[PDB]
Amino acid sequence: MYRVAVIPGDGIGPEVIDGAVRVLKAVTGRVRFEYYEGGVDVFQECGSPIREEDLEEIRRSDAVLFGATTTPFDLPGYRSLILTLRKELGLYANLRIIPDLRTGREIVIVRENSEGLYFGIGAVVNGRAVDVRLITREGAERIARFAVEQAKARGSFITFVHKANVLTGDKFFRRIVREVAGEEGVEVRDAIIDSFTIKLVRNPWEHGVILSENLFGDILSDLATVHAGSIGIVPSGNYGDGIALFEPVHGSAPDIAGKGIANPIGAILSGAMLLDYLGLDGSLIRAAVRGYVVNGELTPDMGGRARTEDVVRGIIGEIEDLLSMDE
Amino acid sequence: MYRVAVIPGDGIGPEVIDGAVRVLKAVTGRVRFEYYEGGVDVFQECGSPIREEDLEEIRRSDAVLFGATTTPFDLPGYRSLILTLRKELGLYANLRIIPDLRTGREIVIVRENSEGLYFGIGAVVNGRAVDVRLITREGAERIARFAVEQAKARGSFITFVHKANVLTGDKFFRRIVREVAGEEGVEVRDAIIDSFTIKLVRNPWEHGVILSENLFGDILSDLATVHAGSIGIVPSGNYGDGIALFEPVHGSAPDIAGKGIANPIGAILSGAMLLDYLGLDGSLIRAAVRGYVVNGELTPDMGGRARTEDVVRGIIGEIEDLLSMDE
Ligand SMILES: [Mn+2]
Ligand SMILES: [Mn+2]
Repeated sequence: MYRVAVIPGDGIGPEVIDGAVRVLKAVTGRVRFEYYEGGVDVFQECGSPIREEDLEEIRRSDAVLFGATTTPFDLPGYRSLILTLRKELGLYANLRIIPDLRTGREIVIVRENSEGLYFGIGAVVNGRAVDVRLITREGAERIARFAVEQAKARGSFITFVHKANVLTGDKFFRRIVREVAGEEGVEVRDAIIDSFTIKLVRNPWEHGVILSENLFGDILSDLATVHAGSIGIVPSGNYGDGIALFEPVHGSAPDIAGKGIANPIGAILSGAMLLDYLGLDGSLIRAAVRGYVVNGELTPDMGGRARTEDVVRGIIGEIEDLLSMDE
Repeated sequence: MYRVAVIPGDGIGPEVIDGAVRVLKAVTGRVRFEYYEGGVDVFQECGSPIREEDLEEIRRSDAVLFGATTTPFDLPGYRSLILTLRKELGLYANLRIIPDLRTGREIVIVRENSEGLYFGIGAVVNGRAVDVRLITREGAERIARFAVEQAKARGSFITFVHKANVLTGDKFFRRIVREVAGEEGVEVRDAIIDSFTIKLVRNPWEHGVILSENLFGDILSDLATVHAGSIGIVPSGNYGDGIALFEPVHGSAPDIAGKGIANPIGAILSGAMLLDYLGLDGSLIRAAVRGYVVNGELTPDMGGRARTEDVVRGIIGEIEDLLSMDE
C-alpha cells in the first residue's frame, strides 16, 4: 500500500479533508491513511506546530494530505504549520492550478517554495527592519526545471514574472530561467509583476506556465482565484525530491467552521493531484468533479445553497459511475 | 509665479504632457513651465538619465510634472528616470487615486516611495543573490502620518496591507502605523497582501486609505486600475517635504507612441493634483474631466474611437465654461 499522512489542521480543515479522503477511498483502496494533529494546540503543548516524532513519520510517508491551519498573528514564536512543513520536508516547488470549471481552461502557476522572501533572514536593529530576499542558483535551477516539465507536458511556454528592473535577485533568477528553458527548447515570455496583475484579471487564459518567486507567486495565485469564482475550488501540490504535500489553496476560514458549508472541491482536487503523484490516476476525480458541476448545486461561496455533504456525496456518485470504463 | 519643471520623457510621454500642460494653461496663467530632457538619450550622452545641472534647477522648482519614461531592461548601468527623481528629490509618499469616472467612487492608495525593496541594497556573490527589504522607523512614521492625513481629510480609515506573518519588516511597519493612527484617532484595518488582491478586484470601493510598502503598493496600484477601465486615466502625486512630482500612473507605451491615440486623462488629472499642491484649485480640472466623460468619445484603451486631441480640446472646452462660477 501507499502510506499517506493526513493532517486535517483546524477551522474548516477537518470538514474538507473528510470530504477529500472519502473521495480518495472511493477511487482506490490502495492507500493507508494516518492522521496527525498540527497547529496551535500542538504548539501550545510542545513548542512546535508539529511534534518531532510525528514529523519523522510524516517524512517517511509516501505523500501528505493537508487541510488548512489557522496562523494567528498575535502568538509569539509561532510559525505557520504549512510554512514549517514546506521547509522541513524540502518542498521547493508549489503548483497551483486555477480552473474555469465549465470550459476546462486553466491558469497554471509554479511558485518557488523554499526561498525568496520566505528564506527567513530578517532582523530589527536600531529602528531598522530588514528582510532578505534570497535567490540561489540551485533554487532558481530546480524550480526552472520544474516549470519546464510543466511546459513540455502541456506543449506550452513559460511566463516568468518579476521586477528585475528593481530587484537584483530577479535579474539573476531571470538569467537562470532563460538558460534552462534554452537547454530544453521552451519559450520564456517576460512579465512584470505590477502590469501582469492587469493581464491576469483581463486575459487570464493566455499565459502558459506562470513561474515566479515565492512571495510573488503567493500573491499571483490568490489573484488568479477570481477566475474560478471561489478560492475554495483551487488545489495545489507542494513537491520536493523525496515526497509531496497536497492542500487546497484556501485557508482555515474559522468564521464558517463547523457550519457544514465549506467548499471541499479544493481539497478533493488536491486529492487528485496526490493520486497523480503516487501514479494512481486522479483523472477520475477531475472527471467526477467536472461531471458533478454541470448540474450540481454548489456551496454558498460559489452562490449555491448546497451543504458540504451534498457536494461530497455528489462527487462520489460520479466516481462510482466512472469506475466501470478502465476499458 | 509658480515655477514648474516639466519632464515629458519619451514614448507617449510628450503627447499626454502636451495635453496636461494646455489644460493647466487654460485654468491658470500663474505658472511658468520649464522643459527638461530626461531618459536614455540623456544617459547615453552624460552617464545619467537626468543631467546634474538640470536636476539642480528641477530641485529648486515649486513642483514637477512628469510624463513617462522607457526603462529598457537590457541597458547596463541604467536606472529608471522616475525612480532616480524619487530618490534625488526626497519623494517618500506616492499617492494614487483610481476613479470610477461615472459614479465618482475612488480607490485611494498611499504607497511608501523611498524604501522597502526599492532601498537598493542588492548583491550577487557565489551563486547567491540577495535584495534587502528595509523598513525604517522614520520611513514607516512619515508615510503613516501621510496616510492618516488622507484618512482624516476624507473622514475614513486606513487599510494597512502586509505579510507580517512572514516579513519581520512588515511586523515592524504595522506597529508603527498603528501607533500613529492611535495618536491621531484613525482606524487601521489589517489586510494581507495575497487575500487583499481578491478583495480589491471583488469589493474595490470599501477599503478607505490603502497603505503599503513600496513594492506592494506598486503591485496593488496597477491592479486597482482594472476598476477604472484603463490604467491611462489614473493620476499620481509623489510628495516630499520641500517639493512634489506628478505623473500619470501609466508608462511609455512605446508601441502606440506618435499615433495620436494615447489617453491624456492620467496626465491631466495629475495636473489637477499638481494645482492642489500649489494651492490653486484642481477641482476645476476634475470637474471638467467628469463633465467631459458623461458624453465625450474616449480613447481606444477605453473602447472609444476618439483621438488624443479630441479629448484634450473637449476638456479645455469644459474648463472655459466652468471658469465663470468662482461665485
Ligand atoms: Mn497565500
Ligand atoms: Mn508600477
